[PDB]
Amino acid sequence: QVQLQESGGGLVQPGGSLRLSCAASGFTFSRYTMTWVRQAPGKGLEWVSNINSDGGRTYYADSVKGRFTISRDNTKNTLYLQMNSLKPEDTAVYYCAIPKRTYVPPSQFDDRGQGTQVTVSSHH
Amino acid sequence: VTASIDLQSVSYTDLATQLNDVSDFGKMIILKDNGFNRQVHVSMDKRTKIQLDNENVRLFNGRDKDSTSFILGDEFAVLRFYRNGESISYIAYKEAQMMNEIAEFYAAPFKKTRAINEKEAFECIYDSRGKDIVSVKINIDKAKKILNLPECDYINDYIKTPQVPHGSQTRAVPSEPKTVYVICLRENGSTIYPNEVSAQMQDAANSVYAVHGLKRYVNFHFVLYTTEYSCPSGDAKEGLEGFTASLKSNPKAEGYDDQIYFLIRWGTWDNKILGMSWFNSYNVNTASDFEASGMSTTQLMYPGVMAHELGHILGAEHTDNSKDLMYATFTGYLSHLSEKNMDIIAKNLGWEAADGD
Ligand SMILES: [Zn+2]
Repeated sequence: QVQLQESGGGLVQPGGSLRLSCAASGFTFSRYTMTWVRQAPGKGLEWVSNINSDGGRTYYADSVKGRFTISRDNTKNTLYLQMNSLKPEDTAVYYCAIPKRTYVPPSQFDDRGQGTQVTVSSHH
Repeated sequence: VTASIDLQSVSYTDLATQLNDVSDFGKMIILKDNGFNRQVHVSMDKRTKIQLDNENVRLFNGRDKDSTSFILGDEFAVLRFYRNGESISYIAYKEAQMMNEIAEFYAAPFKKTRAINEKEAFECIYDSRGKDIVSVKINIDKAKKILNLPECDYINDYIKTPQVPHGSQTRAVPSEPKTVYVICLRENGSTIYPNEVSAQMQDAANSVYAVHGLKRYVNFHFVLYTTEYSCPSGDAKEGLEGFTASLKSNPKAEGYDDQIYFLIRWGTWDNKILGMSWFNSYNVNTASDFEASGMSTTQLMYPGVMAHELGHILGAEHTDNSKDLMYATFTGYLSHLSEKNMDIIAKNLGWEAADGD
């Protein structure tokens, strides 16, 4: 079966950074377009970023462009999300996922990991 | 020692690795299947360039009578050849999900039918050792026998205009071929897959180069953009007249009124017309005002339609020879056989009989 496992979540203050990792197995990772999505409590699932099989093409939601960078290592079968300049509205559970199709932004997915929690506090 | 492609498991990465290793000297590649081994001398096709929306696309030739050829983009690869009289395409996309989309697309016409010999016509090829689809094999001749669809054709697929007056420009073979752009515009609201459009472009350019050694005179450079234009009805003649008018109001197309233009779609037009063209509308010396324009379907089951329409643009008439590209009903053949058409086409590209072949 497809297995995806996210890690690297945590709590930061505004302006902080985190790096998420997603370990993949059970499919030929290097052939697949891959996705990060996130879901805030009581809110709809939001697409964050896509990366094609070899990493040569990347796509980002407008809200994270310039702050988040997706990448992958096809030898270690791992997907990454480098998250800089974090804001309170980035708070969510983050999932790596296999989209059913390559078109952006995806809303339909084949499998998801169990998720990693990202929290950005606010004090204003 | 010799490189090979196993057609029982061929993937995008297989095709890309083999074809990227083809040098200017060419390379022998063995195509292997069950009890099938064809040694093919593969060469880079340096006559034609293709840019699609998202990718540059390179073409490759064999030198065999069964015209083995390849297409390699960043996103996809195609192997096409004839075997025992029938054309076979192997179509392989790089992203697993878009391969899945493509396979589903090509499998759909066979859903209704439960033909015993389906795999002869259409087969998903799975990764070597649930397995993933890495390519699909399509034999359009056996598919037509199985699907038994009504035939599309070319009857009345051009608009003729009063003949040009003669007006001493002819020259010998140029020192370099002239670059002629074939600017293809994806009709608004149409979904075109790159393997389908690229195959049509390859067949179109090659139908011209095979005539009178015309690669000495022309090298085609295809470009594919999107257009906001769509045909206002299913009328093909009306559709072309509106298409040509839409080129004149495209500020991007200013400066290129002397190139060749095709509106492309997946489907066909009313009365099952496959394409449409302005007849005898391109001459190297006089091309102007976007007059060398036409329209073409791109579906895999109708190879050579854009070649046929390009033939009309270059002055080729329909012929009575059912083996000719220029037959008025759809034949699936890809080559000009009419000597009269061959002379007309080459003269419009600057050739004269003194220059030989
Ligand atoms: Zn015709």
